[PDB]
Amino acid sequence: SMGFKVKLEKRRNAINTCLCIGLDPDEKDIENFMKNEKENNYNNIKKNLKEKYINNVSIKKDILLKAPDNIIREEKSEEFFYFFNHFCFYIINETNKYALTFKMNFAFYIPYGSVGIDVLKNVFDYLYELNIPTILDMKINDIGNTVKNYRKFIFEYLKSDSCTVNIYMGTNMLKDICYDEEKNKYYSAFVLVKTTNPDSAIFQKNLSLDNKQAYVIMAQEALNMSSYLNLEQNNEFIGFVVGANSYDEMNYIRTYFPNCYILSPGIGAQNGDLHKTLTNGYHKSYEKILINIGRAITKNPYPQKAAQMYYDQINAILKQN
Amino acid sequence: GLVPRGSMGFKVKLEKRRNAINTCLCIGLDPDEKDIENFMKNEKENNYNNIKKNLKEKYINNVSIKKDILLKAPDNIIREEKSEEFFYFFNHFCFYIINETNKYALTFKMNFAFYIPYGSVGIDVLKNVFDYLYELNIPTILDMKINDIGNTVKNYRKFIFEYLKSDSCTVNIYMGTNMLKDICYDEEKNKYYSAFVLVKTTNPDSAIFQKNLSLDNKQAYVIMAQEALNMSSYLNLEQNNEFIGFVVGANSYDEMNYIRTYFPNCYILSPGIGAQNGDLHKTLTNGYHKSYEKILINIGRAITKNPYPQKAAQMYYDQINAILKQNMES
Ligand SMILES: O=c1[nH]c(=O)c2[nH+]cn([C@@H]3O[C@H](COP(=O)(O)O)[C@@H](O)[C@H]3O)c2[nH]1
Ligand SMILES: O=c1[nH]c(=O)c2[nH+]cn([C@@H]3O[C@H](COP(=O)(O)O)[C@@H](O)[C@H]3O)c2[nH]1
Repeated sequence: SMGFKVKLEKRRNAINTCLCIGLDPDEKDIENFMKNEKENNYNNIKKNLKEKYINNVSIKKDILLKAPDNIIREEKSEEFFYFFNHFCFYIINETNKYALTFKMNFAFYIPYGSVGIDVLKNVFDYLYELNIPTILDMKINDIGNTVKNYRKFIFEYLKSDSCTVNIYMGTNMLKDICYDEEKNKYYSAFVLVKTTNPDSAIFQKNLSLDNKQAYVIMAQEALNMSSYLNLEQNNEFIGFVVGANSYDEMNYIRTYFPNCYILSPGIGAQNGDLHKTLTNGYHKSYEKILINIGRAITKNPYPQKAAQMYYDQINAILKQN
Repeated sequence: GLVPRGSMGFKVKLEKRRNAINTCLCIGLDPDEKDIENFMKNEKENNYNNIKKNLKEKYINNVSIKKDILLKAPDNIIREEKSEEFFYFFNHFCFYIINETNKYALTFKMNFAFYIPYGSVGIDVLKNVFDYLYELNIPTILDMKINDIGNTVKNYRKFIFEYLKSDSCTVNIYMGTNMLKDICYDEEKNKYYSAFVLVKTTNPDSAIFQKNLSLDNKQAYVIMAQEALNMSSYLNLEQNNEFIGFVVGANSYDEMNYIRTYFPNCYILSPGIGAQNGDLHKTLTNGYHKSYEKILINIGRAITKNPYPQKAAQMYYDQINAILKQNMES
């Protein structure tokens, strides 16, 4: 209803941060949560059950509301579903007060087949109820007729606020991601611009047009497409993914597209330097520089304290600027 | 000297099937909501003729997900299993297309995008479709254009190659080629897998990065093709009977010619004929290789939206084969 641009601004006004918490649970995370809960008499699951919005998830709610002892004995074929969903609710419950947005990477929810997609749906439902801005990190790409299916999955079924998109095929795909002509609906996306992987230079920097490196050409074309679609007129936007370890490019992008929205993964697990990243990407409307932190929170044995410290650090750095 | 079903690299599986059926037709299975709806409507009007034929087929008993539901009488689904109706008709539409057309297919390509928009239910269908194709021993491609950093992309590898047991998938390597180490190789199991990387695509604005960006007067698509091959060599794929190949759009004649000229023995997958109207003779000729399986021609909607998909598939098979013969007798 309000539009992601407005959602982000309003939440930033309430919580005064740009922390984006990544929720990418792996098999080990789920297995560890199960083992740990069994050893501590299900303390975190019990807390989850006292939360109000658990009552508003779409998929197999009755299963999720059952006591763990009973799941294990009477609904054993749902055990993985139950512990996977409860791990997610546990992370969200422990950390949401510090989060401007949550980013869920689709790759983590698919490798078990359908079960993880039911978890992902419930996670999006839970975040929707909590009014927390969401990002689906799926790096979608295809021809127009095909990508409309991703638009439906992401923006209609999950009701995500935004997604990540790989526009190497071209920018016209965005017309079938960020806009629904039939319904007059508009949606936001972050396009891959400069990524964190060690060999990112190979195509993103080493290729060029008119003495500008590819990542610059790609950012400008994404903005051209945003203008064409009139997204910002409709309280939505196309933004850029710029790796937290990519200081020169972050500096270049913020200088040359002064009011762009940037999503920056790669701090914590991948060594990115938080001070340098946030400084090079800084904007006074700091929802425009989302700092994504995943494993440094989700693989930390004290996730609430980990989130708090990133919140506190970001806010100290934001203050300097 | 005989290898059993599932126990050989994709290079070998493709070669063997190409020797068997002598074509390069790749049938695309991309069912949309209209297709599923229309299938349900048509079956309801004809007392489920096609579903009952699906139910006769031996390997329907070998799929993993909800056989109890898939094997029910269709009027029982409608009356007694309302919440399973969409799952049942979606899955049966897919089995129907496969049963009707597989004898003409060198490979089936399933585009992930079509299986995800209803949430988990389409992933169950997708899993059953892959299980069914594996039982029939038909070469498979999961068209998902996956990309991420290595630690994340391993999850797609698990989904595609371990869960679905796909033979291959499509990959977008704009992030870098190092991601391929986590897709085409599993270091824990020492298993190798095949992929097609995006090189030149069919969308109208495909030149904007693929042709406009360059390094030293080589266009991006050429550099990306070369870097993919360099990674294949590093990973020893072809020594392990797997490969990294290229997606080159059916409509991209000049690029198809360059790629086949400069990488003579590469594997090419070519979508964009039929519903997207490329010139088949022109595409197949520019991409031709005497080992036909190196120039896969994908046809999806022109078969799956035809009311007689078996005959549509035979017609494309025959049309392709005639062009293959022209090249063989040139
Ligand atoms: O669009 C992207 N461009 C990037 O350069 C990049 N680097 C990491 N990732 C993804 O972000 C998350 C990183 O999470 P960690 O904090 O756990 O490393 C995970 O979800 C990763 O898949 C990227 N996504
Ligand atoms: O990797 C790709 N590069 C391309 O240039 C391209 N063009 C179309 N497609 C996909 O192929 C299928 C087209 O199916 P139709 O015969 O029904 O149009 C569908 O699955 C489309 O998503 C492409 N995939």
